[PDB]
Amino acid sequence: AYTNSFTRGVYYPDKVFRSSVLHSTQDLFLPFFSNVTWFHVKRFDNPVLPFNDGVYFASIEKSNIIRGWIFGTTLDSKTQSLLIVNNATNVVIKVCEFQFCNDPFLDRVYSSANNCTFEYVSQPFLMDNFKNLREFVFKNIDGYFKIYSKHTPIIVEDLPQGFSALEPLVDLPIGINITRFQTLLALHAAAYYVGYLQPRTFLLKYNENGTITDAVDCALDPLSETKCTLKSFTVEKGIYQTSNFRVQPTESIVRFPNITNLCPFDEVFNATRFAS
Amino acid sequence: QVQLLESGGGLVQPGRSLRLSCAASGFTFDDYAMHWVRQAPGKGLEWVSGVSWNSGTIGYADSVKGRFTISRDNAKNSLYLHMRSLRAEDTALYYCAKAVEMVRGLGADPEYGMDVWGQGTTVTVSS
Amino acid sequence: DIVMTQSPLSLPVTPGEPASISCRSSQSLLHSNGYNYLDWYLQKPGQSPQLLIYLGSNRASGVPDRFSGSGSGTDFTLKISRVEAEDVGVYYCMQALQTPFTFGPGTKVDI
Amino acid sequence: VYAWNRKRISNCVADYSVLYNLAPFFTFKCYGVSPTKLNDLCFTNVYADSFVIRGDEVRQIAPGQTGNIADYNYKLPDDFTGCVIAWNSNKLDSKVSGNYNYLYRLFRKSNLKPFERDISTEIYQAGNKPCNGVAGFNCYFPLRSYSFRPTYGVGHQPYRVVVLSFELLHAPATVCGPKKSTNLVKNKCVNFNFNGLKGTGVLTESNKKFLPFQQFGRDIADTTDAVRDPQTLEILDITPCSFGGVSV
Amino acid sequence: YNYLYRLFRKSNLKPFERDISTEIYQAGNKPCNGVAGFNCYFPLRSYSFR
Ligand SMILES: *[C@@H]1O[C@H](CO)[C@@H](O[C@@H]2O[C@H](CO)[C@@H](O)[C@H](O)[C@H]2NC(C)=O)[C@H](O)[C@H]1NC(C)=O
Ligand SMILES: *[C@@H]1O[C@H](CO)[C@@H](O)[C@H](O)[C@H]1NC(C)=O
Ligand SMILES: *[C@@H]1O[C@H](CO)[C@@H](O)[C@H](O)[C@H]1NC(C)=O
Repeated sequence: AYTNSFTRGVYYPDKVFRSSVLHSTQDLFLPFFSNVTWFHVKRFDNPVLPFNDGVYFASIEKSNIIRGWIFGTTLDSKTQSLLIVNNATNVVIKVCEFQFCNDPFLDRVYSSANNCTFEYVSQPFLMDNFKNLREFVFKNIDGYFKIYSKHTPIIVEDLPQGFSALEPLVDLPIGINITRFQTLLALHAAAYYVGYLQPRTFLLKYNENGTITDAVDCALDPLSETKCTLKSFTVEKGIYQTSNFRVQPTESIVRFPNITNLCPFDEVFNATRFAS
Repeated sequence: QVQLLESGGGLVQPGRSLRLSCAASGFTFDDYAMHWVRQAPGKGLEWVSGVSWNSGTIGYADSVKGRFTISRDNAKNSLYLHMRSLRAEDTALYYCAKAVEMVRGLGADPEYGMDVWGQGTTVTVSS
Repeated sequence: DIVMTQSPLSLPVTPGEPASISCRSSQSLLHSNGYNYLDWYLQKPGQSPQLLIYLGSNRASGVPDRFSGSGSGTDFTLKISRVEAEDVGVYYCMQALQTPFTFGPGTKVDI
Repeated sequence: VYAWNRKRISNCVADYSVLYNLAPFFTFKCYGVSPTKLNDLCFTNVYADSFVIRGDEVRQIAPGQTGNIADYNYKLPDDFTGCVIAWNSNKLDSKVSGNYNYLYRLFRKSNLKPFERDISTEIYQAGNKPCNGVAGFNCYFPLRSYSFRPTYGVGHQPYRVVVLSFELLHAPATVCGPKKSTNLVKNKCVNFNFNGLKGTGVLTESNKKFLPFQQFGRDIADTTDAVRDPQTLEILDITPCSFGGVSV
Repeated sequence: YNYLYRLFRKSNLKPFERDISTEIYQAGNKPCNGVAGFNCYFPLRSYSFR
């Protein structure tokens, strides 16, 4: 289905601390008020969704059913790929070739170790009576791989009306060609969401502690364009100038007068007799 | 699950060569000392040869020394056992076993603890 | 080039009683670390053998706590606190100090 | 040497100084870089090749060399950009009956490619009759065994060789040198370098709340104001050592 | 081998400065006392121009 991502998907673009200032960054973000793909689970769904640029994965999960993610473009041992899982109190991010099955499950069934190339171990990313929100921004840039995270309580299904930044949980410089991702979980009433990040220019309001407290998009609506032009949140009454209305070209034209001279190649190639 | 598959059995005349192959799947190949142990028909076990984590052999049986040649390949997770000077007294099963202690996990490096065993082949010799 | 022996050669055990098997070597297996390198293995008839005890007395993983290993120097003992109907087969002791390794002649336990 | 092992090394800082601080590694022939210089240098991957050879065949582990080792066992490319480490080991690698755990390829139809490994034991058909896998006239086993003995000659005494190759090619560096954290001088004006962040000014003690993942601190005109101490997770303000316009 | 070169020195050179002294090199925490050995490198090595 479709839902509304009102104001969600704001991650710290830089490890640079600030205070009480506003910083008009311009990076790959998830635009405000976007129709995001909604799923939920006898009935289920598990396609192979394309990892176009960046996915604001959200999971209003009652009790930690989602079990990792799988990324890549082929996922059949032909191309180097990766697997991220969430063990009871640990996680593993490996980079191997893999061969999967239609219904891998536990009480798994796939080639976990094949032509491997990278491994990772850490604490359980999915910490743990509320359907705790588990936002994760998955993105790759310049041959690096970035993830973000957040863990907030949820009372009782649609995204809340609130703003929460996302710390950079873990970085990992893998740098492989990726196109399509697939989520992983186990059933034996949980929703997983997939947005799509797009190049965009944002305003962010760092608080007195370097923590983000509010954000404004430049390209959303005229008033937001003013806000992003004055570099301020409140806008005093007036008439401001923000940008330049410009029309774009439509098609392509090439011109040249009628051509009359053709090189006499036939007389050489189709000659009746060649010289010695 | 950890898997140890061996292949290469078959009837061969005395005075020939063979090459058994053992394939491992389900663990990091370079942190376990592999072993080759024979099993004669209706008798006890007998150690044949082994190899450390760094592809360094650790000697062969006293009565077989001179013909057998072991080799390892961590890239393919593949262990091989070239066999020379085949004689009638070399007919027996052959398991490929693995060590238990991971290297550098605690004095010296471990070589003991043959815990996991694949189903051996049935190499035989006759004329 | 070390030769080991076991005793008794073959002993009948009945389910519900302890049993004791001794493995003897020629050279003491005490290393500089002070650890014994003898290991106990059970090769059940018709099935691939299994590990029972490694490093003298350190219990192997996944086996019940009904087995006990003792001894040092040149004499080691394996005691099954309680025996049952799934404790029949052949037992061996294998050296792990001086290459090449060796396996004893084997004790045959039955009902 | 014919079945040389290769340990890929990554995700780790290599203290090269440790092995450089050991006489037994007498033979430390490197080519293309300086050991001391690379201890402040980074690479994407490192490969550690180890094998044991005789006493005098250490020269064969070098670019543009020839011989049984260089042509059939372990060939280095002409454009070698790494180091060679070799030492004598008569105690462990040798034996009183002679060691048989060692083999060197003696016959092969064609010289190796750089860093090629060959473990196939197929009779070297030198004549024109097929060998069918049994040694004989013009049919030789590819490998032969070194008779390493305690009383053997130095040129024949065992020798362990470790070859390090460095390839930082289009890959996020995973191996750098452990440049020791140098001293920190506070309240006296200095020139500083903090994890690739190298300005000039006086270091001081800070009190500004810093979020743990945050590293730097920027003021209005993107000036590096606060810097996390790399070892201890504390904060050092950078306000230029006290100044104020001089008028006479 | 009429031509040789230096590769280890405590500190780099100065513009238009020709370092010439034949002083043993100490690459380790321990001195050399003018005797060849570990961390004892003669300052000059020779090229094999072939
Ligand atoms: C010129 O000679 C001076 C005097 O020795 C050198 O100054 C010393 O350099 C060494 C390192 O080579 C340091 O350990 C000393 O602390 C320096 N101070 C002294 C003793 O004067 C100077 O380095 C030499 N010139 C060059 C270019 O190296
Ligand atoms: C910084 O965190 C402290 C924690 O007590 C909080 O009181 C303060 O409001 C935060 N920053 C702001 C909003 O000034
Ligand atoms: C090393 O860094 C740790 C913090 O990561 C610190 O606690 C310790 O004192 C440091 N030791 C030194 C100075 O090497």
